[PDB]
Amino acid sequence: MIEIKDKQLTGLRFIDLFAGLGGFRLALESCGAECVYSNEWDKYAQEVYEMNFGEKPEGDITQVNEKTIPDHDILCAGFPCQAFSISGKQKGFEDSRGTLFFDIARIVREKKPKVVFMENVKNFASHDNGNTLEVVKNTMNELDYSFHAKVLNALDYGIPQKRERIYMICFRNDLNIQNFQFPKPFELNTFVKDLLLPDSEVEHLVIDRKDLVMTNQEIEQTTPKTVRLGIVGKGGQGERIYSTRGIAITLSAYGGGIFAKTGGYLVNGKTRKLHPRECARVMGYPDSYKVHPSTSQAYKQFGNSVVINVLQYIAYNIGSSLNFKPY
DNA sequence: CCATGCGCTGAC
DNA sequence: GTCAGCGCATGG
Ligand SMILES: *C[S@@+](CC[C@H](N)C(=O)[O-])C[C@H]1O[C@@H](n2cnc3c(N)ncnc32)[C@H](O)[C@@H]1O
Repeated sequence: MIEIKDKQLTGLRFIDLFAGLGGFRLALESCGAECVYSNEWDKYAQEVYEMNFGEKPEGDITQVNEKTIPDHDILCAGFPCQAFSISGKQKGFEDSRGTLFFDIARIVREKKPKVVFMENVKNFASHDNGNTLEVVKNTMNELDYSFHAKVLNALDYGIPQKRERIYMICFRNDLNIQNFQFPKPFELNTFVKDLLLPDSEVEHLVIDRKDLVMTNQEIEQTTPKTVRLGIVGKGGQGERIYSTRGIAITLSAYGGGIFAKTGGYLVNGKTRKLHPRECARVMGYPDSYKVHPSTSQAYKQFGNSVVINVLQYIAYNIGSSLNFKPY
């Protein structure tokens, strides 16, 4: 994450829905805001959350009475994406995991917060010939809110990872906000090679296979893109090997293959996958965050999360707009 | 719960 | 024609 000197969100309160590891919480707290409610139903995720923030989140949002939720200024939500991802079956609103958006709407109707901040995958903007996004935009308009949305790539904000996502920002109409803007991209200067741990600590992740087929030579200069060097098996998800002089492929939660969820890399002459701590680093988390003792739950949690740095820039811009009040 | 072989879609 | 994907399916 980045250091913020000008704390634009001092005095404001927020709630953390579909909490996970708390990526939305780290970002907003660094800007000066205070968290007054959290919700998440997974046993293992509630354990890391409590380990790091000192509180246990509430369970199943579909059966929580929206009137019991505390007053707040900003609602945060990185809702489920299996029903919209290009890697799944694309069932959309027909999917039992695809209706969570209407629960958010239910809460927004009652509490009427100043800002709604949401995140989902890139395919969300294209799904069902554009109907899915129009449905979300019209619902927010009907509740008396404006709608701003755009797809941003993590590699343009200083983190070496190809992770394209859609961010949706909404302001209550009586506030009359007319100067909000998404942050501007800058040049990348850090690469996969600069975030790795010492060879001694990662010996156990090395994989030596006999069907390894190199198809490209190692590159001699760094570059802001994914560079594939070789393959194992039939070359499907989890069987592709990349260079550490380039950037990392997007991390997943339920992925398979011998190099599952992280992908494989050529390091000092050997091929291996990433360690949980290196996953924390490519997601923008500080070395002081404590990970789950179970390696299996840790990879799943990081693959479902958000890049901290990108949210910090967006949150600062939300505060700047709220504070501009001339006579 | 955990590990790993798959097979199709979207955007070039 | 080439390449990537906060995923699915089945074995123990
Ligand atoms: C995909 S993920 C959010 C990650 C988070 N932004 C981060 O780690 O920083 C979605 C999370 O939502 C939880 N979830 C799914 N359905 C429910 C219901 N109905 N009630 C509560 N929580 C739910 C998932 O377990 C996941 O962690």
